[PDB]
Amino acid sequence: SMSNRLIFDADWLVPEQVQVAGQAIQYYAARNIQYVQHPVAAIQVLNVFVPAAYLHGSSVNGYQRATAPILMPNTVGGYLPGPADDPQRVTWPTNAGTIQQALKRGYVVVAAGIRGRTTVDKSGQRVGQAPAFIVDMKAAIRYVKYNQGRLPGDANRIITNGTSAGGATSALAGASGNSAYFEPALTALGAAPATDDIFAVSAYCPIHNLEHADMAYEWQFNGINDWHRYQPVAGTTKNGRPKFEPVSGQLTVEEQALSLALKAQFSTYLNQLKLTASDGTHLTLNEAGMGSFRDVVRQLLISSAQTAFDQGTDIHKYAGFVVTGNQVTDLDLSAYLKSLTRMKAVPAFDQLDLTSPENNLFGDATAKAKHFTALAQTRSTVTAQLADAELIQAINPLSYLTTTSSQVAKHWRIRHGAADRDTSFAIPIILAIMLENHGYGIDFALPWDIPHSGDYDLGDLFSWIDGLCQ
Ligand SMILES: CCOC(=O)c1cc(O)cc(O)c1
Repeated sequence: SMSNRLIFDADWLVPEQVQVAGQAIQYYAARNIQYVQHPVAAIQVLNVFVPAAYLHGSSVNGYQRATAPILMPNTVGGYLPGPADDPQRVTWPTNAGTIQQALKRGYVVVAAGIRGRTTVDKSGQRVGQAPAFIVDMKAAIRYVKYNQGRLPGDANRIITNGTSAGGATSALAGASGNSAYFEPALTALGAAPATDDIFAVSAYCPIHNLEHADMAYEWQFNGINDWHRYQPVAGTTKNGRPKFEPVSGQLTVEEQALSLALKAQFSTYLNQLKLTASDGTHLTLNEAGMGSFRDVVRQLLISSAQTAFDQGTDIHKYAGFVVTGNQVTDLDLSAYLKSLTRMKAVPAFDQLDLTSPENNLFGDATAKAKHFTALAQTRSTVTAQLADAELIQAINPLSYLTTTSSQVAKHWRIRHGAADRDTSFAIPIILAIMLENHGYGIDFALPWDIPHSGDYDLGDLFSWIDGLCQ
C-alpha cells in the first residue's frame, strides 16, 4: 500500500555467514523487502546481502560501503517466475553459489523476485506475462537507486546478471534504461521515484530477439533433421528441481519446408541490420546463407576451440575442426553443427500450436499464448492472435541499440557456450556486434564445450567487474 514508503533501513541487516572455498564468509542480510507500493504477486520482493565489513566501516577487495558494486542477479529461466535469491538457498532455481562468491568479492547483492509467465494474482488471473519480468527488474533497480546511500553499495554501479531468459532480462535492463514505454506499468505498481539506467550488464546465453530467433535457428540447423532435447519427469525431491526425461523427433516435410524458408528469411533480416566488422565492412549473407557474417560465426568458434586447444583440451570431441600444427586454422561449420546436434524443432520459438515458453510469455490475462512472428501467425495450427508489435519491440534489447544513448549501459559482457543449442550462435553474436558498432564496451566469447548454463566463469566475470569499478 502507500504506507510502504519504500525506504530501506540498514538496521534491518542481520549478521549471517556461509562457507565458500574453505573459508567462512560473513555477511548481513535483509530479506523479503516489498519493493513496490502496489504488488500484484507475492514473488515481488527483494533480498539484500552485504559484506560484513561494510557495516563496520571497512573494505573488501578495494571497495567500501559507499563504493561497492551492486550485483543484481535474477533467477529467471524459461520466462518463468524468478524467486528472490539467497546465499542460503538450496531449492531450484538458485545461483546461491554466485551470491556467496560475490559477497566474498565485496559486492553488494540485491536479489529481486521477478514475476513470470505462470504467475497468478489473488483472483487467479495471470499477471506475470510480458512485460512483467522487465517491469519488476526495473522496479527493483528503481528501489535501489531511490535508496542510494541508505542501501550499502554504489547505486551508480549496478551490474545485472542472468542466464538464458534471465540473460535477456539482464541485457534488456542494460539496453532500455529509463524507457518511457514502461512508465505506466511502473507507476501502476507504485515503483520508487528514481531512474532505472544501470552501469553494466553480465549476460549468459541471453534468450532474446525472440521475433527473429526462428530465422536464426533454421539458418544454423537447416540440413539437420533430427532434434534432441529434454522434458519433464518427477520423483519427489527436497528442493524442487524439475527433472528432464529425453525426447527426440524427426522433422516433417512441413517442418523441413518451414526450415528452408526460415533460413532464407534470415539472410534478409541480417543484411538489413547493417552490421559492420571492425574494418568497417558490411557483414552480410547471400541467398544461400553464406557470406562474411557466417565467416564471423566461424571465427568465434575457431577462437573458442583455440583457447581450449591451448589448455590440452581434446577439441575433436566435435567434428569439423582443422588443426595445423598448434593452430586451429579452419572449421567445417556444418560438420560441427551436425556433431553438436539440433535441439529444437520448427519453429524453435514461435510454435504453430502456441506450445512454447515464448508463446506463453507473449500471452496475457485473456490469452494464455500468442504468436510473435508473422510467419507463425499466418501458419498457425490453432486459433491465435499476434502479440502487440510495440510489446515485442519493447522487450527486445536490440530495439534500443540503434544509437549511442546515454541511457544504455556502457559496459557489456556476454557469453554463450559453444555447445549451447538453445538459440542460434547468431543471436548473441548480433547483440555483440551491434553493441560494438555503436560504441559500447563489449566483452564477448563462445566458451568451449559449455552447455546451456551460466555463472561458470566467475573468476573472469569478477575480474571484468573489478576492472570497471576500481
Ligand atoms: C531451460 C532454461 O533456459 C531458459 O531460460 C530458456 C528460455 C527460452 O525462452 C528458451 C530456452 O530454450 C531456454
